[PDB]
Amino acid sequence: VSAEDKAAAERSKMIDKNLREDGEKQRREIKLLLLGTSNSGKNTIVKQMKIIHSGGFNLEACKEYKPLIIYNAIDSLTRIIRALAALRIDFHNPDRAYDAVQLFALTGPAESKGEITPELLGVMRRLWADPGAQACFSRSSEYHLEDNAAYYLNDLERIAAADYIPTVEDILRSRDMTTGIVENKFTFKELTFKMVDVGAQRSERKKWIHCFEGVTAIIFCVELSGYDLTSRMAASLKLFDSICNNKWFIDTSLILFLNKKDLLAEKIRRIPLTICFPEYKGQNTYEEAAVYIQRQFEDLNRNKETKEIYSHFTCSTDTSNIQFVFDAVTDVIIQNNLKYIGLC
Amino acid sequence: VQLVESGGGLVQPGGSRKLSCSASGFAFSSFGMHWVRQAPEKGLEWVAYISSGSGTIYYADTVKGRFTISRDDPKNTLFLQMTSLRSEDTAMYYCVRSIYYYGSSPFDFWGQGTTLTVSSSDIVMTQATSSVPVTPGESVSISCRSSKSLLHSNGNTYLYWFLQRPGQSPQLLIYRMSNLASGVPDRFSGSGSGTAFTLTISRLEAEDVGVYYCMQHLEYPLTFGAGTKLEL
Amino acid sequence: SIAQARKLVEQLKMEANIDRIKVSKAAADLMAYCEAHAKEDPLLTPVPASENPFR
Amino acid sequence: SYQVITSLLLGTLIFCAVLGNACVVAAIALERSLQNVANYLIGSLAVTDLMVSVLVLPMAALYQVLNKWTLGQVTCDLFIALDVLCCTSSIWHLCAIALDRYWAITDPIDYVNKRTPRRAAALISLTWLIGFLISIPPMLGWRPDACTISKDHGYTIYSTFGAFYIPLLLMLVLYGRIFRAARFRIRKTRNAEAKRKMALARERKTVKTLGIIMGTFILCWLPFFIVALVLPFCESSCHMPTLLGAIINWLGYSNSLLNPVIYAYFNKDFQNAFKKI
Amino acid sequence: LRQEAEQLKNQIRDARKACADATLSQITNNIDPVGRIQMRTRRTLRGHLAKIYAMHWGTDSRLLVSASQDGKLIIWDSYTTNKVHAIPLRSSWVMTCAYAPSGNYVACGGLDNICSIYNLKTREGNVRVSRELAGHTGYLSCCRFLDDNQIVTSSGDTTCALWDIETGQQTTTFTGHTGDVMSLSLAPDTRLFVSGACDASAKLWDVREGMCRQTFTGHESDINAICFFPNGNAFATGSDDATCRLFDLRADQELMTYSHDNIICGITSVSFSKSGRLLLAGYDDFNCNVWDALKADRAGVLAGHDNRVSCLGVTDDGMAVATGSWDSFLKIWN
Ligand SMILES: CC(C)CCC[C@@H](C)[C@H]1CC[C@H]2[C@@H]3CC=C4C[C@@H](O)CC[C@]4(C)[C@H]3CC[C@]12C
Ligand SMILES: CC(C)CCC[C@@H](C)[C@H]1CC[C@H]2[C@@H]3CC=C4C[C@@H](O)CC[C@]4(C)[C@H]3CC[C@]12C
Ligand SMILES: CCCN(CCC)[C@@H]1CCc2cccc(O)c2C1
Repeated sequence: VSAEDKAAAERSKMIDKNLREDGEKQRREIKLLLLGTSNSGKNTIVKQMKIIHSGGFNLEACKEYKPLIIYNAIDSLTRIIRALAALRIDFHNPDRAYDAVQLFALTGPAESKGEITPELLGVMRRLWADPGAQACFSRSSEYHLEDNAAYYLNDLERIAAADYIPTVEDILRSRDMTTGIVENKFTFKELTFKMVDVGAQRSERKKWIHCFEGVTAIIFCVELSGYDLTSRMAASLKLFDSICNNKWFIDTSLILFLNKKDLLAEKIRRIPLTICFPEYKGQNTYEEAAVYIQRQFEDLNRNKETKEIYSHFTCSTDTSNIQFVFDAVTDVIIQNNLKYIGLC
Repeated sequence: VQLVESGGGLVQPGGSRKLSCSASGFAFSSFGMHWVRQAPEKGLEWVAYISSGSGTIYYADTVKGRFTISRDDPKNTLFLQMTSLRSEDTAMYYCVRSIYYYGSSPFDFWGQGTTLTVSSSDIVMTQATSSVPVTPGESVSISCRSSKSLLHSNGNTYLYWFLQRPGQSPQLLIYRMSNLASGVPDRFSGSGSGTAFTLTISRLEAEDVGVYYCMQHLEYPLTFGAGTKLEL
Repeated sequence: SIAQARKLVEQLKMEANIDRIKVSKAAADLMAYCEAHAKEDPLLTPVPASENPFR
Repeated sequence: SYQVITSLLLGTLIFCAVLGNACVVAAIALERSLQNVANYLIGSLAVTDLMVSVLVLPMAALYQVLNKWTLGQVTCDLFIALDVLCCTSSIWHLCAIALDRYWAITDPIDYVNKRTPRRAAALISLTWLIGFLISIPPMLGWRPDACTISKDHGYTIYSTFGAFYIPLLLMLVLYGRIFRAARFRIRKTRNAEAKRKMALARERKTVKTLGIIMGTFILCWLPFFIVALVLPFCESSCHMPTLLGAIINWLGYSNSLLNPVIYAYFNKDFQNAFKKI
Repeated sequence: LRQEAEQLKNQIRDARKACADATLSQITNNIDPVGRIQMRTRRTLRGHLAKIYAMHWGTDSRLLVSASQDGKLIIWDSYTTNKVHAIPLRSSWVMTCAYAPSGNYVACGGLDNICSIYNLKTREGNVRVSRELAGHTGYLSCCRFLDDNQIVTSSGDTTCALWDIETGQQTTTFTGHTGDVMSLSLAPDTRLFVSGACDASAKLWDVREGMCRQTFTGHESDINAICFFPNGNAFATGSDDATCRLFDLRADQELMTYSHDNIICGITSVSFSKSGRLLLAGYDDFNCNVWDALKADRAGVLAGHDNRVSCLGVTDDGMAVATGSWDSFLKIWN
């Protein structure tokens, strides 16, 4: 062991020291994976957990979400204008064609710096107000347009302001840019969560799911209103059955978030819930339909006594979502402790 | 990437001063740092070595107890506190970036140095040849001899070649025997085995003029050779 | 998709238009490569601990 | 034959105690999955019970077999100090484990954030400190072919209280609060029939576990400390039969025999680690 | 078109059968079997705090990189067990790592759908991310450097890709796999490569052309592992159906099947010896198996991991085998 081998060994020892420090930091992290379906609420649950922290207007969280809302507003013009080419709809004023390139010319500059320039604001105002695009927006059924485009387009002036402060209603409707994996660190009441959202994962679960073998719990977001909104709740039931009864998540408790409960309250008044579930045979009011939907999700749960489902009707107004996750994770930790101590 | 020494100047003998080097542009916390001095007309003489993490410190036996070497990882600053400053402590002190892992290039970057002037078992690396006369475009070979085998049993030969170009800090050329440092033109080549070493410059240019130094890194008294100058 | 089916058929067609050796020659080639390097295989024949860098 | 049968029973008990404690320590040292703070505490208790079984049960067994202390007086003082040290430390590891479990069930945030093996080390250091503080007094200043502990009424109160009765209260209270928390968690947790059956099954499991723990501790040690607190006060009224007093002593020692069984050999994780070995 | 595709499949199957004279067992039935490989753990590389998903040996046969779910990419000196670097990843969900043949770069990727290239030899003393190779819409299951500027990545989006690391662009996309592509093996001359996918197919790709030269389908389940034979004329696959197979590029066949009846776990990783006589396959049953690549019998077992052996690789000099596993340890065997 020469002098340089000694200094290489000392370097390896410092590396081990940092590795242990990092592992001790990460061991205190509680890893949860958000695992709801396509339009379920995972993104809005993570966003709502960030925002409503300590007051409904924790604005410092709202500051990081300005680029996303800008991108949604910016893409909204790009989506509506590009819809004209597929719909073969001509602009009422041909001068929009020059402005049509103008948005794409500034599209790169706006998304990269996370701001809406005044020139784009005029370009956006003119393009959106053009009747030809207005018909194009009305024909959104055949075009890939996010439902948040309508509200932002009606308030592009608020979005482009220099001191624009995103609002909770503005953020909660934004669509997080599709990213393979999404990690969110939450510290709630001395407990640090890492909500690991696997975003657009264009691959099979059976290959990447064991990467989350040792998560504390799974947060499964379900859209309650989606029972009649291509078999959205049937997709949630299939996904939940697969995830709950996964070989990797035998002892991993599931936090079941049932999202958009008020929207369900309107939809059942209009649409009967028997459409999704032909064998419902129950009342079509809320606090009956909701409990029914929980019952299906928690009845898909096989292999009880090892894992538990913590069902919650998510309230975007209050911190009952993060509080429920804290309570469920606390119960998960305490139950695990009871288990190896042998009491339960 | 730079190292900038501070301190120096006229010091009354028996006095004390503290040398500092500010590191910039590199991960200074992950580099073992050396102080290497050069008496105002003599060769290079290694002073001290604080490793990365400060967990290991060495001194030249000529200065052990009188100097202490310290680093400020948050400040990216390397220090040398100097006490009982004799007359033989006059030198130009170079801080040397140095990182040790498998295949690393120790002694690869050197600071500008600060001249310090004071009022009035070690491996002996011998390069007895000095002031080799040579002309541009001509191959030259500088010898180096070692009082011990620099060949370690692990397969390394801890022989270093530096280039003290006139008015310039040493430039590492060959880090371990026959390993060309990055940024060194691929005409320098180190060779040797056991105790005898040769630095062959394939087709030298006007940049190669200067003093070429041995250095063993087999042990920690880090000893040089009396540099073999090249002169046009 | 008709485009997908025609792409798949084109791929299969250019799969089939390749030259295949016999499995006899293939097995013999892998054999001969294995004997031609068996001396140069530290895992087949354990090397003496002096020659072993992991010891 | 009285020497033979007693020698064989004490020797088999010493062999089983040594084997059980050493196996627990070895399983924790070998398998990677057993380096928990919880298992550090359990294996330290096995270390303490091994030091009992190796430094006390041989000499105590000799003193029992020969009916007299055939060793010296300095060896008597050493044996008394070691017996008191190791047994007090074993009892206080029972307490340290109980306190670890109480914090594991009632403080999940501390469990995740603050609970590091430095805490197991602190608990073990405290158990041994308490053992020292109970064992050194009569070596220093609180004191014929026999080896008996200082029968000071003051030292009897100090030692028996500080080594068993205070731990008896601590384990009773800690496992009472653990039982209350475990039952509360079970209460928090055709389908209704299945859940109710599961809840009662888990409550039965909790009461069985706590019964095994606290009952073994009490049945093994409390007879001894009832005797050891009463007799030094009964100058002549209370005369303790030899067969009785020896059975009570060796129940106290069977506690160090039985601590691994409750704490390790009943743990399914330890059973897995042993099967894999 | 579907009828024509099935007719072409039948034609390829008959053409493959026309070239199957004698099985590889029958031809190799006379060679002296290797006795029993007593590889022993010469080094245990400790320092990963989560499951190890990938390792790659350096071409100097002494350095190896490993990727773990603990978010670290560690470079090891396997001779001394010294950790040369510990690279913290942006995404801890790393499934693959590659070590550049120059040694100047490592790659890693996984659930982030990005291959990150790391500059090992920077003028500053740190390893930094030199390139983020975005463009895959699924996770990266494997990545392999062609050189310092080119790297081929397989993905769960069912496409392999060739990248220009300087520009960061997919120089070639290798489409044709229907299931998740789980593995790559560059040919020794790196003019072509094989990929195994979850559609139980192994596809031979042309790097320069960009087209699927051949498709190899013998497995019953997902192919998790693939490895070229040292001469580049064959490759071996390791699948979830507890079997390995040796396919020949020129014969376009499945020469040999490396299966055992009491092996029911899938194969996570396969690799060959320097002479290619040994197929070392890592398994879910916690232990790697040494196979006689020519006679299809287990020469040896590299038992020694407490969890699934997730990755393995044989040095370029053939001296040692490193097995990483989900038990967070890398063990050098010999
Ligand atoms: C000398 C040795 C044998 C002493 C051993 C003490 C053991 C055998 C005795 C003492 C206390 C007893 C326990 C007391 C309470 C309960 C709770 C009850 O719901 C199930 C039985 C159970 C769990 C008993 C099991 C047996 C038990 C643990
Ligand atoms: C499995 C264990 C827990 C069962 C209990 C073992 C203990 C309590 C029993 C078993 C054998 C018993 C010993 C048998 C022999 C004698 C000799 C007699 O002159 C004094 C009592 C004494 C010393 C007994 C003490 C208590 C003893 C050691
Ligand atoms: C069966 C255990 C017998 N021994 C010694 C008696 C021969 C215990 C050791 C623990 C202890 C602690 C405090 C006070 C005590 O008297 C004792 C006595």
